[PDB]
Amino acid sequence: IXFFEMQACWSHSGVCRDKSERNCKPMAWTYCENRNQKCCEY
Repeated sequence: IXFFEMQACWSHSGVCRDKSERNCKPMAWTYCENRNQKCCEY
């Protein structure tokens, strides 16, 4: 139900940075709670 079977950005070990960042490494199998923030590794 939705798109895929991703996990929580805080459930594993990630962070939510600004989508307009220049130094953000987007990680899969996980998403952010905000609709304007991406779940990056660090």
